[PDB]
Amino acid sequence: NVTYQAHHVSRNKRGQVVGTRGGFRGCTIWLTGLSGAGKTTVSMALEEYLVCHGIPCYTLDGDNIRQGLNKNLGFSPEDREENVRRIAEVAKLFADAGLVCITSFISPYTQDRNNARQIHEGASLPFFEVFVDAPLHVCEQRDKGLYKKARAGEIKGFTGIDSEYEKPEAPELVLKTDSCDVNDCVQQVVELLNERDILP
Amino acid sequence: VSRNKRGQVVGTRGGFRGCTIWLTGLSGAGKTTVSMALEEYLVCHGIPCYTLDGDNIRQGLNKNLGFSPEDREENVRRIAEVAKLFADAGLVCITSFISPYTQDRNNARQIHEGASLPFFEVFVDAPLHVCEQRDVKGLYKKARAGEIKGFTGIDSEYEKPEAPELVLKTDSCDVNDCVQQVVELLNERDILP
Ligand SMILES: Nc1ncnc2c1ncn2[C@@H]1O[C@H](COP(=O)(O)OS(=O)(=O)O)[C@@H](O)[C@H]1O
Ligand SMILES: Nc1ncnc2c1ncn2[C@@H]1O[C@H](COP(=O)(O)OS(=O)(=O)O)[C@@H](O)[C@H]1O
Ligand SMILES: Nc1ncnc2c1ncn2[C@@H]1O[C@H](COP(=O)(O)OS(=O)(=O)O)[C@@H](O)[C@H]1O
Ligand SMILES: Nc1ncnc2c1ncn2[C@@H]1O[C@H](COP(=O)(O)OS(=O)(=O)O)[C@@H](O)[C@H]1O
Ligand SMILES: [Mg+2]
Repeated sequence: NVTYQAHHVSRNKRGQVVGTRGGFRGCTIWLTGLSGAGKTTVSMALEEYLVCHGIPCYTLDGDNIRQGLNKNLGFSPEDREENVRRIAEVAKLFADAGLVCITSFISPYTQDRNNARQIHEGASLPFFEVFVDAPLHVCEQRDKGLYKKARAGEIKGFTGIDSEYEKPEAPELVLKTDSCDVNDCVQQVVELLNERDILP
Repeated sequence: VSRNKRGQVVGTRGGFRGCTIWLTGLSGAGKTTVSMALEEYLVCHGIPCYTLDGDNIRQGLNKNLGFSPEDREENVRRIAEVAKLFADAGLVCITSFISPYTQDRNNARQIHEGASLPFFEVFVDAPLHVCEQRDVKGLYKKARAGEIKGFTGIDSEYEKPEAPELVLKTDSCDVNDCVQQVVELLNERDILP
């Protein structure tokens, strides 16, 4: 017996109030990829760039989320489904609020990344899937603690070893972090945000 | 990026004002009414905010929860964690959930205060008979007809706050009277200029 309550404030007014030299630019930048591939690195520099150009944003990192909102979830397929589902719902509120939301979660199931997109596109919010792509071995020698414990059978169902990572087929962007610079990665994301009319 | 750097790019006129106004009270007490009219004020005055309403949130993030003691605990736990992210992002976050249990509201507080973010517990306080009279959604009559079990105030409990930052007597005040009480507490804590 739950029935929806409408807001009094439109997106257009929100974009007037949040962003200086306004225009509503609420969206979500969804980073996806193996552990140690470069998602958090890339998302924190993107957040830095954005704040330095007067564009309000927040970063939701799986690791951070997973000690607060999702502290009660593990790494079974079903928990990762629910991990991703909740954060898709959270990110949708941030883009609806007027902010560029940046997420950095492994998010290893295509079905779940597509659901996250539909949550946004349904609500007429732009959703940018960015594949952060570093070869497994590169991600592994970058590690500290986890890959080692996982090869020893102390972390069961670890993405890339024991559990599969499902690659996006045709994302908005692929970031080759083994051959690409941190600033260069960030610039590519900005270039995308330029065309897609988020950054002036 | 630091909170200080956020407050110079988020605000329409500078200074970090991230915080959570947390409304608690009976069904029909006036939570949604106040929060949305409060959301209207803050926006028209150049202050970015966002309302998280228990009914809307239960359509999305919290759609896999019902009204058991434990589910109400999880409902409130999740939105407290979300509200601390909006706060930390520099927005004034307005939540309006029944949040019937004092243990869970104190937990939502601790979540915030342990991140050094302001938390204002606002008791929206109309007695049951008043809320029942209004019965805006037909829920009280349905509850008393035996069509809804464990309804707050009838077959489950509401636990009143012990040290709220603000009580609003919606039975003796009008919407705007109530909105202004809120703003003046916000003025007091340098959230609103
Ligand atoms: N272009 C790049 N992008 C991201 N990380 C890089 C890059 N080049 C080198 N690195 C290194 O790779 C590591 C990236 O790890 P994280 O950002 O922590 O990965 S994450 O995907 O699990 O979030 C950092 O230690 C960083 O110094
Ligand atoms: N079994 C595991 N698989 C992958 N990551 C794990 C596992 N156990 C712990 N972790 C830690 O959790 C982080 C990833 O969490 P998420 O991005 O939240 O995962 S996701 O698959 O559900 O999206 C990793 O970077 C790693 O530090
Ligand atoms: N001062 C007041 N503040 C808020 N609501 C009031 C006030 N006076 C009367 N009301 C009325 O009481 C009803 C409260 O219902 P809701 O706002 O929907 O309450 S809620 O707590 O269940 O969210 C509304 O129809 C509202 O117009
Ligand atoms: N058994 C019930 N008790 C109270 N509210 C209910 C119940 N069933 C449906 N509702 C509806 O759901 C709303 C309560 O949602 P919340 O604010 O999210 O409650 S809370 O107790 O878990 O915080 C009420 O406004 C009412 O519309
Ligand atoms: Mg309500």
